[PDB]
Amino acid sequence: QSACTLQSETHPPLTWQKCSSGGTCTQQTGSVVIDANWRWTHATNSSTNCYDGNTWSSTLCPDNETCAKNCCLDGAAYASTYGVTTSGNSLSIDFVTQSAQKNVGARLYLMASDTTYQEFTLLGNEFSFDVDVSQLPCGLNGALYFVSMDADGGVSKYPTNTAGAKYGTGYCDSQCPRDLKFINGQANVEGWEPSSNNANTGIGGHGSCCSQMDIWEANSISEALTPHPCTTVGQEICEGDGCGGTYSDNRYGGTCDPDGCDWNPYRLGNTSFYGPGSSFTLDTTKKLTVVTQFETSGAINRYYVQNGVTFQQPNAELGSYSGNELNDDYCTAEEAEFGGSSFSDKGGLTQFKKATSGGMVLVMSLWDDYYANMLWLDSTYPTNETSSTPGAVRGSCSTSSGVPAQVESQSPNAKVTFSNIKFGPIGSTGNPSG
Ligand SMILES: OC[C@H]1O[C@@H](O[C@H]2[C@H](O)[C@@H](O)[C@H](O[C@H]3[C@H](O)[C@@H](O)[C@H](O[C@H]4[C@H](O)[C@@H](O)[C@H](O)O[C@@H]4CO)O[C@@H]3CO)O[C@@H]2CO)[C@H](O)[C@@H](O)[C@@H]1O
Ligand SMILES: OC[C@H]1O[C@@H](O[C@H]2[C@H](O)[C@@H](O)[C@H](O[C@H]3[C@H](O)[C@@H](O)[C@H](O[C@H]4[C@H](O)[C@@H](O)[C@H](O)O[C@@H]4CO)O[C@@H]3CO)O[C@@H]2CO)[C@H](O)[C@@H](O)[C@@H]1O
Ligand SMILES: *[C@@H]1O[C@H](CO)[C@@H](O)[C@H](O)[C@H]1NC(C)=O
Ligand SMILES: [Co+2]
Ligand SMILES: [Co+2]
Repeated sequence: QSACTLQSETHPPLTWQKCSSGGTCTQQTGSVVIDANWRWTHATNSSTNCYDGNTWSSTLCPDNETCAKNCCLDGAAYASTYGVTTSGNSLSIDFVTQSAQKNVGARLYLMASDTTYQEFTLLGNEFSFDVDVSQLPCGLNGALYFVSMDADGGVSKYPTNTAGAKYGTGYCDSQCPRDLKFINGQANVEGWEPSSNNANTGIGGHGSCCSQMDIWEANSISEALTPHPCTTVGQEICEGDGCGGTYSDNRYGGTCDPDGCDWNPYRLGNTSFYGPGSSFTLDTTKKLTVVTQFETSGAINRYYVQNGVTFQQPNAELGSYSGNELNDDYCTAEEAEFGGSSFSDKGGLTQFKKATSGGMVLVMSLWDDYYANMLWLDSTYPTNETSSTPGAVRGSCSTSSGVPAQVESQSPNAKVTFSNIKFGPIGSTGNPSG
């Protein structure tokens, strides 16, 4: 796709701290850009939509190539249309924003410049951020994570994409998303099947795969940390069901692990660590600091801070595994206890290390789940299982919670606020900000 300018594109600024092993941190100034899927896609020479509701223009878009040639992405009114605002080192995303149309959440990328994404090399470093999940009930997810996307959003590899990072193109993740309207400079109209429950979405014949470091998938009820490996580290197109993931009938596709080696304290047995109010170690009605460290061995460590009090990731005993570090032994023990082989089949932490050794783009979003109602995160899943089934219970939400239409109607004013992002060598982000 190309870019049009009927609506100006002004990325909301966002500062973050870059810290050094020497004990100091200096401010960095970037901004955030919304993913292409949320934008208006119209004919290059008029205001005629190329995509409207959940269907493509059969005339402007008879095939993937003709569509990309005829269509462009336009600018976004961040606040009024998408409920996205920033203030210094803070970013807030509203759940439901009503303007000419209804919008649900957003997926944003941290940019280095107005035309490029900021890349982060995680291995040997740590990522810290503050988050207020107090306004996120069951069924919602204010996610913060990393994906192996190209800094230009795909422009150099696919000439037919001239919109680039400035218009949020180039997305990929471990689900090998087939819901994307443009992948590799081409539309995804061929094979498009509209969603039966979502008026704005569908699933195309192609998907976009890549490694994903799911640092934070959470709401006020549950939270998870999950690395997802892929046989090919960076962004790569996939065909139909071979894509696997949430959008295909067979989730175990040929390149990415859609499950991951997840770590949810509640799922592991500690039901008193994270939740709303004073009866939990971490009170989700108040802001908290989340720190994730990526040691060179390939293992992942984590600690939290609230009201100045520090808490390492709680210990978990699973099979022969015991501890609080997300390592090979943990992931192997989890598959043995909870079942599955997806993570190890895709190479595990060794394969995942190949992604953290290279650059990854920061993603911040707010979304509800049209495929599983966020049950895999905050409830019992599958819903027919009981607490006796190892790993079934991941949170205290009812198995009837999270229906998109219901949560959007009942909690339209829900929101998530990410702030004070700090990145640097392990042991440095706790030092004074510049
Ligand atoms: O039609 C001419 C008219 O266009 C106006 O611009 C509209 C676009 O017409 C309309 O297609 C566009 O719709 C967006 C919508 O705002 C987003 O909320 C929505 O986001 C979805 C996304 O589609 C999904 O892929 C994702 O999973 O979830 C998100 C969140 O729900 O995406 C649709 C497009 O698919 O909105 C534009 C702004 O109102 C012009 O403003 C007007 O001048 C023209 O006359
Ligand atoms: O397009 C909408 C929205 O998508 C967001 O991406 C989400 C997907 O929408 C969501 O389906 C996906 O959820 C995965 C989850 O990551 C896995 O860890 C989980 O694995 C389960 C497994 O399914 C169970 O069988 C097993 O028992 O437990 C494991 C562990 O819980 O499976 C679910 C469903 O496939 O997560 C994606 C993010 O990682 C985008 O982030 C957002 O921007 C979009 O708007
Ligand atoms: C949960 O974790 C916290 C922090 O590590 C710990 O103090 C508490 O005892 C744990 N509770 C349970 C039930 O494991
Ligand atoms: Co093809
Ligand atoms: Co270690």
